[PDB]
Amino acid sequence: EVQLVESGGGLIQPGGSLRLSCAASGLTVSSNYMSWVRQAPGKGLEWVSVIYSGGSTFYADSVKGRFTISRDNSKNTLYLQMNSLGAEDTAVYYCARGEGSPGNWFDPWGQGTLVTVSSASTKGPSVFPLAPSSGTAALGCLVKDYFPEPVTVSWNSGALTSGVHTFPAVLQSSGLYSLSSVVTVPSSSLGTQTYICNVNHKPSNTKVDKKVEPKSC
Amino acid sequence: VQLVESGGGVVQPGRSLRLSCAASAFTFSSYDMHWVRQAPGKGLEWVAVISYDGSNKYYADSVKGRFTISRDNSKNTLYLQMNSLRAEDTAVYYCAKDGGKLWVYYFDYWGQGTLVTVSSASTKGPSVFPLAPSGTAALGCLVKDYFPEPVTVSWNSGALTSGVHTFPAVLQSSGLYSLSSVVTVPSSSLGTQTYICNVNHKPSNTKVDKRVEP
Amino acid sequence: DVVMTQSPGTLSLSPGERATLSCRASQSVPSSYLAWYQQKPGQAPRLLIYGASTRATGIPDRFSGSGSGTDFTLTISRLEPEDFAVYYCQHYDTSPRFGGGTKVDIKRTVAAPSVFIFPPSDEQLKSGTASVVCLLNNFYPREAKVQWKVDNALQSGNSQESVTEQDSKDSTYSLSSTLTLSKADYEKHKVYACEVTHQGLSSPVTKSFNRGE
Amino acid sequence: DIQMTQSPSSLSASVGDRVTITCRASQSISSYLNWYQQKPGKAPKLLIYAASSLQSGVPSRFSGSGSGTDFTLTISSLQPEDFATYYCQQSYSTLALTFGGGTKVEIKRTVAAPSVFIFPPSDEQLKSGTASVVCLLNNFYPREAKVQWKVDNALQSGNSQESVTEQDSKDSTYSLSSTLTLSKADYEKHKVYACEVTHQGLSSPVTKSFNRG
Amino acid sequence: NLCPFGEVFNATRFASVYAWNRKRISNCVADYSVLYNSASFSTFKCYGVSPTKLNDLCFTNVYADSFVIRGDEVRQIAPGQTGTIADYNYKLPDDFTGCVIAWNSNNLDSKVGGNYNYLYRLFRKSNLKPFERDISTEIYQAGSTPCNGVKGFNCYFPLQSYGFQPTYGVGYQPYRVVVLSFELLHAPATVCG
Ligand SMILES: *[C@@H]1O[C@H](CO)[C@@H](O)[C@H](O)[C@H]1NC(C)=O
Repeated sequence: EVQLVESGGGLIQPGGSLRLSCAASGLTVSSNYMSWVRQAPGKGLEWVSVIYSGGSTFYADSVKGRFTISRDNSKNTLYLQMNSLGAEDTAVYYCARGEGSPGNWFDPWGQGTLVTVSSASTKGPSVFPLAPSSGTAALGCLVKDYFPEPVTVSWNSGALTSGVHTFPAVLQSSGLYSLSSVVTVPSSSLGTQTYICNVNHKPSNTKVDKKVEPKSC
Repeated sequence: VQLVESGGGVVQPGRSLRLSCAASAFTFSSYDMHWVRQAPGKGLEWVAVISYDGSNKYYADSVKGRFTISRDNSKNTLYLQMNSLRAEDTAVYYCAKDGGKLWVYYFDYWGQGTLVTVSSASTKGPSVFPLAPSGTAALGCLVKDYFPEPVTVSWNSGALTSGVHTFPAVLQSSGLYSLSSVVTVPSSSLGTQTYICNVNHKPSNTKVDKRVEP
Repeated sequence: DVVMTQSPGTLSLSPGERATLSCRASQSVPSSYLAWYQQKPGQAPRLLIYGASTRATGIPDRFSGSGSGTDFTLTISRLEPEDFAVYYCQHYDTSPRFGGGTKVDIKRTVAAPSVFIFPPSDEQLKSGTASVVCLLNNFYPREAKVQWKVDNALQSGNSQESVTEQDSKDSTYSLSSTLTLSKADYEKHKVYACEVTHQGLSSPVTKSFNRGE
Repeated sequence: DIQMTQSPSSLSASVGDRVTITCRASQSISSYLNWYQQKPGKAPKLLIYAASSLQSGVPSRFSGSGSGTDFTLTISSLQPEDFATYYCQQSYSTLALTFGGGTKVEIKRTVAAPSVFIFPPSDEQLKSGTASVVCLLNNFYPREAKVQWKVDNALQSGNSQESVTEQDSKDSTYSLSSTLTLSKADYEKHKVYACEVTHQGLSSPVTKSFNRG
Repeated sequence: NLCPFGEVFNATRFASVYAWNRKRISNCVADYSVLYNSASFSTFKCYGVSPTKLNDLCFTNVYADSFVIRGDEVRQIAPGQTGTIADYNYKLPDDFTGCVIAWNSNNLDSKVGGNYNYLYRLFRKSNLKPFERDISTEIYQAGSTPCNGVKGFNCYFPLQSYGFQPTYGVGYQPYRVVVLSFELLHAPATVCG
């Protein structure tokens, strides 16, 4: 039951500040080496900072002077205060226990949160159905015109997982993102099974449930 | 209490150079001695140190395994052997007597210092270009494509003092230096008063006088 | 400070083969300081091997690490479609350092794509925009051509594509092409079609619908 | 390594004023902080050793204080000969003696307007192959003056190198010379050569220009 | 008679950093000149006092601490430093007055198969006080559930092995360190230069 749950990501303007959280269960943050590891889109892993159980903190040269790692023992939560943010800081930030040294590796890791540094504004998504027509049928949801990333789409609150395909978001020429989530189902279950896609745009707290039904000609 | 240095000069990269520094008017055989350099237009940097008897020697990390410090107590003198010299070592080297009033090192007396310039560039000469005007006017000379520092410029063999401005040199992309020197004169005495700039390049033993006329 | 380098950048092997991933170093590094991490698409990195050779808890036996000094090797014997991920080596000198990573693509048999076309919703049309979506589902390899034809006229400059990663179970790709028009432009035409050419298709497949029907 | 930070990097004060220079240390250096004075072209001289002890022969107007990480050098009454550069040097790390950035004490005066003059490259210079355009700023204050090269109304940067004379001993004014160095092939390519000057003592940017020929 | 610095420097075997040795030197005449020009040292940094000034100074007691650490960890043996070694093994005060002397000992403390006799303390709840030695081997508790002396999940043995090998890079090679501490009390001094 060891989990590292992260929060605090999203959109922030260049030069602004942000504070990520890493709520732990199964280990004591104040008693462990706790690190932050980020990953820029399409790029590799980079160690950012670490805090010792005794209190000492260390930072990578690419963030020294701008980031401050801390913890709250009563809440058992790791924090990373990020200041003077620029484009080079747009990445998925992971927290992990350890420091990558012998007897002290990165384990376990958090699910990671995405920090997007841009001058644009947060915009909630619109969800439209992709209706099947008249062996196996395909239906889906079109999530359009949201910013920033990410959005997560599930089907029937997790009850439908086989055959689901959620495509990467494409940056439309309007500066807003758009993706589609499709799933293939047997044609016989179109009229006797309800299909609902569950769209969650975390940066705007937008949770949309869309029922996808065949259209009557 | 005086300290007199010598030995500085021009040296090609990788070669060697030995500096000296003679002390006077104090018990030299019981004081520690230092060496401190300063790059042209930069700050000070502690280099090395030697004990009173000369047995202990401690160097900075930038010259370790590369410079060597020594002394002779029967003569009251100090030395600094500089081997495998790089372009970054180009600086004015001072020797410093260590004040003995503390448990730590501090330089209570310095020497006038001697300039050490490191590069393989040949000792060339200046190219004087007149700066004709187009509410006083201005005329000057140019000291370009020479190596190394410095160059001395005067006007009318030292007769034109007021209104003169000699600027520092800048190391252009080639590696040689370029220096500018001007003087503002009234526009009335342009064809009556003669102006001749005196450029001297001691590293190359070159003295050039050039007329500046509109 | 020791710089590690992984090779190759990408690896393409069929299921059941033996994968060999390298992490060479400029200087000699203790084996006890070497570790490997697996990161699957959309997930966090997972500790795979630590101490150069010791396998992490719950890691299948088919993962094994070896090597010492300047050549550390991760081996994935009996390769599986779910092993599709990027693998990083990691070490510590004066700070934690990761390698560039090695992608492991998984070869598989040619698969023709199942094509589906989706008209825009009336809900979106009321907003003033029409998004027509063409779906290429479960194919291999990635090379596929999608052409939009509106009233049998080839469209250009008003469609964007998106491709999924290799499927963690069947190692296939899926593609969605979205044609975007205004509501006024969408009503001006009747037949909307996307044509698909793929290696697994002997002839191009076209899926179409008539607006209003 | 222990870094010594001085503030400010430069100051302008008149005779009789009270000057206080600050020198901070990246870690506690106890009380081992020495102050030095270096005249332009001369060797440094010791002023204060061990934070507050006055060296023999140094005037009574010099005094030091501070402990741990913050240190101060104070000149109770500035004198015309006290205009120089002042370094602080920590001695806590006796085998890693580091200096401060330095604080140059300069003469304060009224804001003076620069006399801008432009000079075309001589005929003896075009015979050699190079071509330098020199622009002069004569007798002004403060030092902060912007020199901009415009060749055919195109902003030039990186083709010239500035140089400033030290504060004059008579009227305490500075001077600037910018040497726009370019080849002969780049000289006859254009026509207009201007020199724009932006200074505190100018209500509008002054430009001195000429035409090639 | 002379002070026994040789027993510390020329010692045939050194202590682990977590259980660092300390020799109290008293009632003798210290010959620092011959001591500092004996072997060749990779690191020689003094704080609050100069190496050439020690011959003229007297102290009540002189301490000589000795241990072994990694090459990349020698930078932690200095005033105002942090890290696994300075926080959990050997800590110097901010106003430390003494000298830190270290030299590469790859030829003495590294084995072809790996020398796992030199340990350091990896886990500790809090930082050490200056000149504090902690030789505990109690199982470290990194979680809510207590360990009860058995290493397991969130239950770690506090000490970690170095494992030196002669062909490692210098950052991973063993270094022997001697720290000279000069205690000056309001008592009659017994050690003079
Ligand atoms: C260690 O032994 C060498 C001779 O092997 C000797 O020269 C040196 O002085 C000794 N070290 C000390 C601290 O006495």
